[PDB]
Amino acid sequence: PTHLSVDTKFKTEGLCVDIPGIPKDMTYRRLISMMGFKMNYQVNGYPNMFITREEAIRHVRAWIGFDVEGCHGTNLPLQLGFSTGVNLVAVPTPLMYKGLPWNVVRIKIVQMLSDTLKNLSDRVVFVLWAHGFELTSMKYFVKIGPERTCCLCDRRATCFSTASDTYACWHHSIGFDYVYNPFMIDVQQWGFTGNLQSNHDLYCQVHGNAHVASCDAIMTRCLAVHECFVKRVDWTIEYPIIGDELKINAACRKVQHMVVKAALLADKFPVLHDIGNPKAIKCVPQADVEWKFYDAQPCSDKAYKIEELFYSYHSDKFTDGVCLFWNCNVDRYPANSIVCRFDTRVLSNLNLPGCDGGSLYVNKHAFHTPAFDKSAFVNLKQLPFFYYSDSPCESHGIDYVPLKSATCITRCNLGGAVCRHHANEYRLYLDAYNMMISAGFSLWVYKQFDTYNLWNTFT
Ligand SMILES: CN(C)c1ccncc1
Ligand SMILES: [Zn+2]
Ligand SMILES: [Zn+2]
Ligand SMILES: [Zn+2]
Repeated sequence: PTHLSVDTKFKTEGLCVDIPGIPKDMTYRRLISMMGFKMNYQVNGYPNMFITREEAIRHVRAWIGFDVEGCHGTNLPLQLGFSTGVNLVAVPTPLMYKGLPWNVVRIKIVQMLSDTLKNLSDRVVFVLWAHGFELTSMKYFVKIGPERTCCLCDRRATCFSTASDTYACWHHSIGFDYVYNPFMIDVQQWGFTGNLQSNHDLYCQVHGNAHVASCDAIMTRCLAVHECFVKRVDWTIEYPIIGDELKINAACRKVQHMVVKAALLADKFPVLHDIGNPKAIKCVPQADVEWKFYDAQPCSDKAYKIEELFYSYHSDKFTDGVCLFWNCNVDRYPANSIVCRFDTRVLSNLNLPGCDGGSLYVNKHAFHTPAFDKSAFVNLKQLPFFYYSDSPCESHGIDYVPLKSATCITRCNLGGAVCRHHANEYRLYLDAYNMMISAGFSLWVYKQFDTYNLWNTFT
């Protein structure tokens, strides 16, 4: 059971207003045929245009919410809305475009999907709240057939050109006019009571209904993300590497060790309360401090209430020493904290739009993160950049320009001249740090944190 059987039943109740008289008894096989597509008993990697919820979750980066609204059905113009915010008007003769024939509309569809998806995925998954017109409009911009490769590279083909009779992936499709072998899923098949807006609004107040097709497209994809990543969480699913994943993850581990090690040296806390991942390991294994772990899985819905994490009777006194919240999203951090909190607003190929202001961060695994809130950090301040090292000044074994920096906290800089080793290590650390910040991570610390207190660890 890898793909969705074409013989699976499709509930058509949601289609009977746009398609009156539709048979109650319906399979994907018959629905695809009714949409104007012929599959010809083809065993060539494309068994069904529709996919399972599990295959959709594996291809979340490909999700594009799609809705079609009747402007006035062969005689009337159609408003095509995408979760990218685009609205196109197709005539049969929040970006709003005036009515144009299908031959040009399809060129715009390929460009939009190629630019949105080339750095995210090898395919498109149209996320629907199917009522009829979206399904019957697909024959105007979609071509299907055997799985193919791009004419300019080894990636699978996602587009087709009637001008050249060739195929292309999202990276090589300039001037292409047809979406080739797209995938789709109808959220309405999952068993919901009531319309799209009533189900979406139960979990999200960020997406409104400005009564246009792209608003419905956005709501559909949001609802789909809520069902698959908020109320249902699967951390076993692995996602391909598409950017700086390994460098970001390595940088996170380097920054964590650096910051915690310096906080322990500067303020000598007798105890550290590590709150978060149940599989966490001591990030500063040589530190003197009493290390105490508290298990909390990543919150994917709302941020944890500090009252529930701490109270209800552990040192019991979290007020003693320091609290470490490394990607443990809480509503209001205590004043004695070291915090790393992912900023959901960050634009990147790893961070996809989420539910209720939250975002879906996809780096090896998928993590829906509650909306970033500046008020969570009222008892803390922003952690400034610094590099600290007590390692011996010794080159061992990359050309050089002398480093001068007030934030290179080393014996050699204390002594008036940064050595080659600490300058190389400083520049590597500054690069790792910048990578982590640009990925969306933000660092916060207790207000008494002062790097001036690190210089006296060189005596
Ligand atoms: C030396 N000094 C005043 C401090 C040491 C550690 N934390 C804060 C202040
Ligand atoms: Zn290509
Ligand atoms: Zn929403
Ligand atoms: Zn040095």
